[PDB]
Amino acid sequence: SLTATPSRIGQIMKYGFPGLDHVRSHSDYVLSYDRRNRVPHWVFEHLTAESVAKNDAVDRSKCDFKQDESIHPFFRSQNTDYRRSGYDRGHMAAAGNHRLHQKHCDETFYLSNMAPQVGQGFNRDAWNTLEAHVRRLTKTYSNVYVCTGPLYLPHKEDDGKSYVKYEVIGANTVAVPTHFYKVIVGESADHKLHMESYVMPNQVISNDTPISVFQVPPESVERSAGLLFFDQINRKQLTTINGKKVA
Amino acid sequence: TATPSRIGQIMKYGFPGLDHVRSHSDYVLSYDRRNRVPHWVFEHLTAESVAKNDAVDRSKCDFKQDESIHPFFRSQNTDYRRSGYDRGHMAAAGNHRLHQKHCDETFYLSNMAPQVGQGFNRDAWNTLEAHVRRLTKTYSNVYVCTGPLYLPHKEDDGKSYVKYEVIGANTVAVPTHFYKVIVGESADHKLHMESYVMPNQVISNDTPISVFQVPPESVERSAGLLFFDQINRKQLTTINGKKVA
Amino acid sequence: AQNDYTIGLVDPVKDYQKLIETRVQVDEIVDDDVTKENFDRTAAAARDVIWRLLFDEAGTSQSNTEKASQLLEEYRGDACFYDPTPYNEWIVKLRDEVLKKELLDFWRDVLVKKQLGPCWSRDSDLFDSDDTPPLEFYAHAGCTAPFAASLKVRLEEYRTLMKRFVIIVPDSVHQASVKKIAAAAREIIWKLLFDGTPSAEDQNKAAELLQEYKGDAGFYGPDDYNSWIFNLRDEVLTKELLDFWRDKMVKMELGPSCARDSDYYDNEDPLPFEFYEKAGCKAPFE
Ligand SMILES: [Mg+2]
Ligand SMILES: [Mg+2]
Repeated sequence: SLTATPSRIGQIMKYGFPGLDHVRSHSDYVLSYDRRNRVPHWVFEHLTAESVAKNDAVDRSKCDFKQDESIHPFFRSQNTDYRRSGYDRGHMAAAGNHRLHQKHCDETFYLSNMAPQVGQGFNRDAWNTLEAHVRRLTKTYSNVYVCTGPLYLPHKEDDGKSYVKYEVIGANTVAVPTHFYKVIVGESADHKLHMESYVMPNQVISNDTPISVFQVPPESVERSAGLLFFDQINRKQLTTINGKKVA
Repeated sequence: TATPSRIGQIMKYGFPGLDHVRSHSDYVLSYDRRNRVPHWVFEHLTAESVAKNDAVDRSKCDFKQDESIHPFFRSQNTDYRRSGYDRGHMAAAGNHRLHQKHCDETFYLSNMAPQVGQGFNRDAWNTLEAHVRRLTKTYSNVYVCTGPLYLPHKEDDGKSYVKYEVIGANTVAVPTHFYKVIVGESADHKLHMESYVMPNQVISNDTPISVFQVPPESVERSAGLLFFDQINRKQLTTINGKKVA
Repeated sequence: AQNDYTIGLVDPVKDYQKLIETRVQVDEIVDDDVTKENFDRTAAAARDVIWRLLFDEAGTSQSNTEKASQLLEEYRGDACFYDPTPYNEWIVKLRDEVLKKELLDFWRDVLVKKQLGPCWSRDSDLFDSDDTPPLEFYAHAGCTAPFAASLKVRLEEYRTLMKRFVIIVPDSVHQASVKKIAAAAREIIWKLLFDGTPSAEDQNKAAELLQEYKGDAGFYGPDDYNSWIFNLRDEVLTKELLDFWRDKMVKMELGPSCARDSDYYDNEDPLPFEFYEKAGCKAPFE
């Protein structure tokens, strides 16, 4: 319970591993760390109504952003990197998804679980709205599995060529992702599986923008991320994808 | 037909990382599915394995897609054609001359990154590859890790950004730089390291490759990988020609 | 038809380009064996037509030689990428026929000047600098390779203290160095305001520091600030520092840190309205 447990990792990673780069387990989430970019490749979570429920025994105010000492010093992000960068330390595995115990929540505050996110208009707003939606999905599906991670998407330039470009912050050159995704599978009461997937740009988003507009086919997230999500599920056996019936 | 696994022999000094690792007959590759190029390759060279062989003819080899890679992440010849870039071997074909098949396997597009042609792939980068092969005359065994970098630059605004081209429908990343980190084993069992970073751009044929030597730890910090982590750097006799003392 | 690779003599280059575009440059995943054969069959049709345009003795050389030149150039450009070997062997026979028939203008102006001999490291990623350049190909009829010459050559007291003392440093240490400047900010503020009845100058200096200490607290961890700021407010109100309360603590939003000021918080978090709801005041927000 209070540490990484073999049974729990296997519970969280029920539907497979998106990738195998530098995979680390905490008590209630799984993390693949991108040493080059100093942020996760991905995190993985298995949420229930119980585990996202407000718990008097969990005080988020006791939690501080801290370096992850299990990462080699060359590849650690530090508070110094984010300070006055114009970016928030943005949780990949949100602190609110992990309320079974204080330590479960504490562990989401390692800087290895962070990526630079726009604050007002994203981390603190639109992105939180998506996080809150995924937690509310537990009222529809008894078990909600979710993979969250960064993307670095190309754009076209005046020369007609395509380029990936992103800011890197601080002495440790922490990458600022262009976008983030969540790819989600809910298990209904019957044995039906339902998938949702979203891609949101790492920028100021209007507060009136519904998260539904950010829905993308999961395969396009896979192609952009260099990862395969829920590889143990044949997509022909899903019931719905982004609210749309599968054949 | 040696008993210990070839992957185990090549990877003697550690794994830089463990993402999507494939073992070929005479090299090891970690594949970057997001970028559609390797993270790194590893080779173990000897005078024998880099020697001209009548039974190996590089002209019989074809650039081909790697069907062991999922379709979404597979680079294709169509991605490189008229891109302005060569299909650039990470594991060079000239390093693997014990058998035709060993050479043929370096022509998987999974072993390729986009490389400037004239002035780089075909020239200066080949000069470094030839240098690493020539090291087998000094050292009994030569271990080498080759891979791409995506290095930041600073702009007018004082901020730093990483920028790189992506080519074709499969958006194959064009690295900004490439490295080799090399360890030679001496006859006295001493270990000698070399470490180069070269820009993916036209380089003068006059430029000595020694110009591009950098401390191995700089490459590590930039690559997000650790090279030869089983060697304590105080165990090395020389690093880039200079005595460790 | 599927297995027909027709290149007409009317617009050869266009017929050639259409076959490449549809049968070779396919942006759909195809067996490389298929693509290789498709190009080999296009190449072979191109070579046949070039040979006929040059040697058939139909039409006029004015027209037909130009057609051959353009097709040869386009075909060679593809061969450098897909299949240089067949081109490299065939171009030698083509030259030999060109010279035998004494088509020396075509030899000089086209094959030599446009460098349309064997593919090599100048033009193909299938070659490198250790391969032998095809210099000898061009050394016929008084000509030399155009590249021959090239080969021979080859408040501010708080600030300054924060700038000085605040490298891989353990969290608890850096935590303490932050606390030391935090505690030192809190203690002078309490002096400025409560050594007696504070002057307008000293109320300005307290508000000055409290705004910047709050800002730094919102990044380093505002939990100490959020507890203590309530103690300061209660002392401001016991000493009747109403001017300080309204114009500084309320007006400049110097209450508990929140999603308005800090990445420790987001939307779902409760705003600290209640802190400001004293002496008739309300929170400066919403
Ligand atoms: Mg957040
Ligand atoms: Mg090469």
